[PDB]
Parts: sequence; structure tokens; C-alpha cells
Amino acid sequence: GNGRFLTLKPLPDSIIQESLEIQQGVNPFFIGRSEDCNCKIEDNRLSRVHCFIFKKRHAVGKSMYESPAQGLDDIWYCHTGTNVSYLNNNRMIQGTKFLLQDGDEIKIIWDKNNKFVIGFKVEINDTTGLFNEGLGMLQEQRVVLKQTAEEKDLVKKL
Repeated sequence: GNGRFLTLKPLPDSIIQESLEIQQGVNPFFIGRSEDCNCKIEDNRLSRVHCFIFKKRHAVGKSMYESPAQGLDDIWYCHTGTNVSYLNNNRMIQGTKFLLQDGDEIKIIWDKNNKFVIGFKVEINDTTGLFNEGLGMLQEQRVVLKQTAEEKDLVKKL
């Protein structure tokens, strides 16, 4: 783990076959058409801050012993593109936050007529104090969350 905590690899299933590497030091990782986005994807439909993956400290209870997930950090995928995105089987409109599990393929654009399909595979190599890495633990909860003024601020800087 030289620095790349998470690796987003736009796989062949995606119009673009490149590899993106999020660094533990980079939070949140911005994605879109304009390289400004830490992540780089050239999709005419994509936007400047098409979407970004943000990292937050996992909210847990009180550990009265020696156990993990005692306040570590989780990685949330935050879609900011008007073209909406799809992760596994969840919808994510511009202004949503989603939990990212190791080996998560996120599709940011799918066109039936234009045959435009995108999708990157999240591969976590380094765990920068992650409660797990992003795949959670026990009863997986894959639900789309709503973005707030806080997340909106992150994109303000990009």
C-alpha cells in the first residue's frame, strides 16, 4: 500500500478500459469528465463532478473489549452526475451517497439505444484504518443515501 487505498478499474464492460486508483490520502475521490475529478473517465455524457467516492468514519457503538469496526472508516460512493448511476442493483441520482463494498462495480452511465455502458470495479488493496474495507460485516445493507450540505461542500473544492 504505497498510497492507493482503493482501486477503481473501469473494466472492459465499460466503454473505457482504464484503471483508477484512490489514495488513502485522497478523500473524497472525485469522478467525472473534467480531470478535475480525481478519477478520470471520458464520457460525453459524464459531468465535471459526475460522481465522487467519499470516505467517512464508521459510526459504531462502544467496544467494551478488543474488536474491530470500533470507529474505523468506511468509503461511500457519492453520485453527482445528472445521468444517474447504478451500483450492483441500486439507483443513485446526482446527490446520493452509497456504501462501497470491496469488488464493487459501479455503472455511471447506461444507454440502451446508444449502447453506452460504463462501470468501474472497486478493488481495495490498502485499508487506511477501515472498519473492514467497505464490504461491511453481517447483514449487508445496500441502500442509497441522500447527499447533504456537508457532501455538497466536498464537491465545491473537487
